[PDB]
Amino acid sequence: ATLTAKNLAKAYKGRRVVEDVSLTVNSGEIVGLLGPNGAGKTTTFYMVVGIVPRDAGNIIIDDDDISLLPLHARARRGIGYLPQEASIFRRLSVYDNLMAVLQIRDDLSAEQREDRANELMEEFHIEHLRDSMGQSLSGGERRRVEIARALAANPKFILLDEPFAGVDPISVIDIKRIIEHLRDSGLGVLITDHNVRETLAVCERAYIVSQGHLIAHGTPTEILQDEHVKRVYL
Ligand SMILES: Nc1ncnc2c1ncn2[C@@H]1O[C@H](COP(=O)(O)OP(=O)(O)O)[C@@H](O)[C@H]1O
Ligand SMILES: [Mg+2]
Repeated sequence: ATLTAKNLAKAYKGRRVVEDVSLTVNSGEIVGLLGPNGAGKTTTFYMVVGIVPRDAGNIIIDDDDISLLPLHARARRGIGYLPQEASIFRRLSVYDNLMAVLQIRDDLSAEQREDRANELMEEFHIEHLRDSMGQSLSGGERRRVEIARALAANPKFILLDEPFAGVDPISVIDIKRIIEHLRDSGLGVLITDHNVRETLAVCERAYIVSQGHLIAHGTPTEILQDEHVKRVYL
């Protein structure tokens, strides 16, 4: 499957934070959207997800323009989303966190939802934390729970907004592995970070954004030799 955003633009108080941004992610690849803080990465994700209204642009899947679909209908079309800020229910156990999102799986019985919850905990290596409250988890464990939550809906595409934010150096490795596992599973993965070199390593290719503009696209090696890129990090 192919997910495409075309000519996205968004302004707050007239200030252009995203201008003419176009990108694509396909099933079974990891695509980066990388750039400094305030560059417009989250705003772009919001427009793809349907969280904020666009001033301009189109969101499309295959031969289907879905720009007019609300967030809930876009999710049902297979777009999943991991927010930058914490999204875990802090007072709820890891298990209750998953069961809560699995309630949207109208295709499953109540007992198949529990099966799925157990499968997800095993897949994300959090099954030993079944009854731990979200509040008591490390950043790395929290993130594994939040990513599991995002997959409960069964998306074809997952937008990961700074999945490494707030996670210790060590837990970063398992998350990277899980992301690679998602891609191998056939999901299209789109991922943001301000740490270019750290996240670049996990992408097949990446768009670089600065002050609302797309300034380059390429593989990791291409990006790291790109004059327009260097020009931003002089
Ligand atoms: N509701 C809002 N009103 C005004 N400015 C905003 C609003 N939301 C975000 N911004 C600004 O837009 C810019 C881009 O934000 P964002 O997309 O979060 O960048 P990134 O995610 O790459 O750090 C930031 O400078 C931010 O302060
Ligand atoms: Mg952001």
